[PDB]
Amino acid sequence: FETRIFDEPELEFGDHHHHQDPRLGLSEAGPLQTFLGDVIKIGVVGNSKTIEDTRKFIETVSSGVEGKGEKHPNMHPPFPGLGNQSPYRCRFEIEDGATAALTKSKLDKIGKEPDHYRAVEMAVDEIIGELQAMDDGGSRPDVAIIALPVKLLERVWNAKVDARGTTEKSDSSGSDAPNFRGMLKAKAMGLSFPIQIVWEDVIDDKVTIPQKVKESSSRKIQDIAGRTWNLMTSLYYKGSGRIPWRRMPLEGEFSACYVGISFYREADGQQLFTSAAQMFDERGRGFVLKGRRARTESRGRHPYMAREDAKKIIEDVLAAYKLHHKTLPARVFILKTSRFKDEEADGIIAALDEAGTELRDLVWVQESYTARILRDGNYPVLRGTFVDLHGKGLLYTSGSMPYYGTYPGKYDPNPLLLCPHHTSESTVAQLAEEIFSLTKVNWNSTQMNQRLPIPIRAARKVGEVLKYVGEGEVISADYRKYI
Amino acid sequence: FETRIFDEPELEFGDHHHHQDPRLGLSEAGPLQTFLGDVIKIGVVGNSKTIEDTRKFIETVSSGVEGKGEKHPNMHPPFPGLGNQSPYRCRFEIEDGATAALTKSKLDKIGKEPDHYRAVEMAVDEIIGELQAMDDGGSRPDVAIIALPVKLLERVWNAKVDARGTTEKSDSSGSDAPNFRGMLKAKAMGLSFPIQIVWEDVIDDKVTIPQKVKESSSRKIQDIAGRTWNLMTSLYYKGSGRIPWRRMPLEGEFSACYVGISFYREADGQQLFTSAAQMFDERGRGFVLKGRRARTESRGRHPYMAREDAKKIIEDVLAAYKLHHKTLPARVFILKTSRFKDEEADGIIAALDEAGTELRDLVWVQESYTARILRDGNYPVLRGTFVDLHGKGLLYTSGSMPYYGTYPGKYDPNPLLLCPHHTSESTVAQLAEEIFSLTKVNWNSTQMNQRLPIPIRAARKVGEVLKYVGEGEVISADYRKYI
Amino acid sequence: GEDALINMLPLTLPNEMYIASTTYEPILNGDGPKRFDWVINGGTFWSFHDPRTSACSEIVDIDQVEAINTKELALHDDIDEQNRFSHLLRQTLRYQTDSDLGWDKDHKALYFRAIEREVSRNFAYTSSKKKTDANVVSVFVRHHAFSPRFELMADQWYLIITPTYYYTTNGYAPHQFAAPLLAGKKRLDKSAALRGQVIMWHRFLYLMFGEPPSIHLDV
Amino acid sequence: GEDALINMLPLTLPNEMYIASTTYEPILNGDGPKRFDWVINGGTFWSFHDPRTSACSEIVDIDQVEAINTKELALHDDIDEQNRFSHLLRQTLRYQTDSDLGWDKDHKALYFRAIEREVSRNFAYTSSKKKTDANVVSVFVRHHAFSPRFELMADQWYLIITPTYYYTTNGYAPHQFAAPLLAGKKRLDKSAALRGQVIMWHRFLYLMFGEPPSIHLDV
RNA sequence: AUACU
RNA sequence: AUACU
Ligand SMILES: [Mg+2]
Ligand SMILES: [Mg+2]
Repeated sequence: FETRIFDEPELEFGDHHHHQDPRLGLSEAGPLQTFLGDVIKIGVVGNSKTIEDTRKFIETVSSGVEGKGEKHPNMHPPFPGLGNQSPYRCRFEIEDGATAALTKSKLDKIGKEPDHYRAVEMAVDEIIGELQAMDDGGSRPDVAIIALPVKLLERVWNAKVDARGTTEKSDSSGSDAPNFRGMLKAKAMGLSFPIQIVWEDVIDDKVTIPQKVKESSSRKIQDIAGRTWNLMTSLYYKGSGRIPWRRMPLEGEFSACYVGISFYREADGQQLFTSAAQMFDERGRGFVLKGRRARTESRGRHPYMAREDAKKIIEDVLAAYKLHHKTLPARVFILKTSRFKDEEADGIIAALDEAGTELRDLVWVQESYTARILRDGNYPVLRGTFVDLHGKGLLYTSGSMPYYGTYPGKYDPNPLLLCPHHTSESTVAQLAEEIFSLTKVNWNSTQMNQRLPIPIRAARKVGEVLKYVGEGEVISADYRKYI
Repeated sequence: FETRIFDEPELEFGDHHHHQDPRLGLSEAGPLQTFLGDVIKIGVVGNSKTIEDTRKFIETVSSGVEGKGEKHPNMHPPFPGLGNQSPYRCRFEIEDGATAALTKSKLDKIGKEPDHYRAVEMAVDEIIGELQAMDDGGSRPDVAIIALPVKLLERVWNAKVDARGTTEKSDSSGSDAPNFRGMLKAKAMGLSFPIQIVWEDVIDDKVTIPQKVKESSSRKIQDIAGRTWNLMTSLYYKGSGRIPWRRMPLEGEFSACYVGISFYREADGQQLFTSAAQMFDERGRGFVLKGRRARTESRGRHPYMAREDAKKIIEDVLAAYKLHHKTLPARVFILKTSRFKDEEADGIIAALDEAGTELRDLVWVQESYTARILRDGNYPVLRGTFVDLHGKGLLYTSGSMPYYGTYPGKYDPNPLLLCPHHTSESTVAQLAEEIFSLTKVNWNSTQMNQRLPIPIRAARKVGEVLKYVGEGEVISADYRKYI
Repeated sequence: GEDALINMLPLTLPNEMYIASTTYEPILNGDGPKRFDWVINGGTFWSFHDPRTSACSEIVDIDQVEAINTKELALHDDIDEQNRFSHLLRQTLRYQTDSDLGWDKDHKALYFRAIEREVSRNFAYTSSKKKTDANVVSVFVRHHAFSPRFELMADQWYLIITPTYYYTTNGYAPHQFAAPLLAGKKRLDKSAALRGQVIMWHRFLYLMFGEPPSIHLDV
Repeated sequence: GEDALINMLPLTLPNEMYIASTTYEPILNGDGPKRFDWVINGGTFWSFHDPRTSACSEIVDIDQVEAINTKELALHDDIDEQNRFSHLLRQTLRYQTDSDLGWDKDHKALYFRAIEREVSRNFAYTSSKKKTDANVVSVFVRHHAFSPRFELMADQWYLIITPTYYYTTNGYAPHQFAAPLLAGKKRLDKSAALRGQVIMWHRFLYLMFGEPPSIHLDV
């Protein structure tokens, strides 16, 4: 057949700079041009030791670390100072009073109970009360680094890996275990704090992680310069309200809505399939819009929005887009990682029909499907692998990298499905291009690898956070509360 | 261990008569009380041949058939007439002008389409349309027979057995197949019509059943005397709203509420485990009260009532009891198909602490245990055998019968796991006796056998009917609309 | 007294358990006795009786054994502990008579082993009345099996056995092309054959199984 | 120029399908060739090529054969027909090399069948440049296998082959007391091992499998 | 969906 | 839960 391998898209950095890796682009130009506040207060919550070495972490990278390794200088550039050349043009300032201690008795009392749910529940609740006591006044703690001691780390990790939780194909939330990260982000949704959760291995690799935690998580952290690259970027993302880099569309800019229809489960009542928009426009804002109970085919599995549910979902997505900008979406891109039912597709079409110059773009994605293609190697570019299989357009977007010199994976790449609906007025090539333009825009990392685009990748994060938000509570459409 | 084998429960028949076989008790005494106003209109829906031979077959059994077989005269007594020897002493007459026709083209247009859902959908819609055109005026059709031709029979049965539906243990609705019986009873709930559904084999034993229907259902009718025993009893049960028999125990004669908590999925939205009461009092009235979206342990499986949900559900069961009779329950019995969670049990105790003198007891019944206790056989009684397993009361009620003279089953019996909760204030033998007392109150049958008591046997029927009742629609607590 | 047999097998256990904890999750081999089995709990390497200095096959941590009495861990009110003990007893039972009994992952059965093809190894055991023989190697090949289960029942640690025929597979042909031959012809009379096949299974007889209870009245 | 292999087989089918109807739930052994299996559809009988007047297994009723071409029935738009036809193709592929290859229920693999104990057989197939052999009975026992999967792609019909190395377990025993040993051997260099295992697999070769496509452009 | 197992 | 496969 015809084999198509697309190139890397262009990410905008600073003021009119071309595309590199997210680290190298964020070293010569910095974040986007908007005159916001240059001060982010990074009030750390933990015990005395974690607050002390978090302050030592902030002090020791204000000059600059020069960690490196292996042979490729493109994969591991160093992380220089945070206060002299700094691309953010920002002060990473820590103030007294915001550094609130957790003593030692409370850490023992939350690390000694053998219940997996209850321990992470009190660990969430005590620090949520601490952040609430921070919110009353004194300063403006824009972010809050959540530093976890070794006992707390082991407790909240073994509450997850030893709870024997199960996974599901269409459940876009995770593996049913009590998640410290999702619970903290859910209970901090009413808070004004975009919080960041770290470990002390990120701070100092002098204390050993226990063997059970090492084996049950396959933990192998990077070097010193490689660990602060994905942390300070997440710190500037959360405490400013500005996205650091900007993606650039190709097939006409106009307006765009790459709404990632996914169906998470919320662990409040019936473990509903109440779904989420996870809308990402042409620039990258994560408009999260949960909806009502999506219908299921059988026994609460294989979800799909009903016709009325689909038009209500699309109507609130269009309402969010028209609230943020004074222009209706000229193109709506449904991205389901599952098959398209006829009722759901008809509802989405009927909702899109009341839109001028509309462009329905429906794509089927399915995980764990076995058909290996392009049986070659690294030399023939293997990242953007895609073959037109007479209709369906199977694609794996992870593999060998140009401009690297080596294959960063430790296993073989795995493909997904790319099958356009019959109502879609676009070929599989241009939808493949739009899938391979949703690239390098994850704000959880600075990598240039990808196996899930951000309406599909961000589905896991949205379902992680919205699992623990109860009924009748207003949720936030700002993406800073998720990753 | 110690083993108790309890005796058969007795029933009240007629005016002050003891218990014989459920056909024999319904042959010498008749229904319970109030032998006045004996009018039942049995207006049939079907084609011309089916209505004609339905009336003809009613005319044959109006004199009395003398069918018999095998050797035991207790198992197969003959069916009496409908005149002076009629046990019901009721007018089993067809209403003139209530013979709603279905012509022939509509039957072929239902039986020709290859959709399993849609064929039974418009069959239900056609029957409902004729019933709505019947109940507008002219007479009072207290009951209706929905008599099915063979062409409709094969269609509505192969829509069920060839839909490849799945089963799960905690669901009582059935097997996700499109059920003609459940859909007809759900769409006839707003009507004043208790409706009886029969097959052409029940009317005339001259038309053959196709081999696919024979092999996919294991269909084997009994004789003519044994076929109308289970039909005219159900016909009189669904007319005038009067039960024909009741139990007569002496443990809880002040008040009793054997509320059979079960859970069903309704095929409208997410197939939510919206639960049902299926309350059966000391006489056997099936107060059906659907509850709310009960909490599940993981991914919509293993349902349990939340504490607020449990107290609300028990509160509306008590409200239904206090609406029907001027006395609050004092003997509320919970009968679950799964083990009691702490939250649900605590909610039930919190709800029942509001009530008066409490003799509350809770029993777990788990299906398919693997301990074949009492390897003795037929010459000792095997029906109603259980073993005190030092706290548990593992029980099977199916087995050999003393009055029948032979084992009526074709396979080995399989037991249930009777496990009292720790807050129950009664011995395991008393709870086993109370479960065994819920035997011969099945209005879907007229024989003496049990493997599931009617708060759990009726769970199947309630989840069968309430699977298709839509949201926001008032349901009926009368048990006539279920079996 | 019309007593009838129960298909549960009581367990008599010594006052030694050797509880330990090592990072392992299921079976290393090539050291000594076939008892090189990962008897693995939920995060703890809690094995059973130790003939040598180190439990199992010197895989467990040597300086972590407990050697507690039977009533400490075999008796518990938590259902999760009972399930873990049940799984551990199943893993000790399956790999105890593995020289002549095999285990299949479908239907969960311990069947008789075939030495070769066209087996003539019908099993004869002694009883109180006379010697009782069973055609456990019947070829038309099918053998005899049972499915095990464990639960506590608040007084002992009984093993429940379901005496099912094998009826399928065996070593002559891997899976007989998905074609069993069975009818389920069991008898409901004054006696039975499932009670029979429970009695004529003496091949599990440290996991010292007691006699099945058979203490009943049945009035 | 930069073309590469494809893991699915372009099946070629004749103009004969032998549609019929039966009543069975899939095998009553047989008395002749090994093509007497229940290769049936979901409700109907979908047979294949046969040298007899009756269809396969001689259990379908006489004078109930449609005998229509492949293009009339096998090319449908609903996914249920594709799933039924591909299940039929897998059923008629598994029982096509039954004298040489076996099928196991776990991992869904057609492996090489062992003729004896401690096998030292080799599989040799010809090629244009040289002759390459393969040892598929290596004992340290494991053999080679593959897994079939469903694919249509509108114009044709395909069985997807996934070459699993089957390093874990082989022999008369179903599993060597749950003892696997495998790692990553294939690499994304200019050559590969999986495609190789696809190319040297020739035991699968009226299911006349065409050569895998191997036509690609990588500009 | 006449009933049970 | 600094990241990715
Ligand atoms: Mg992050
Ligand atoms: Mg009935």
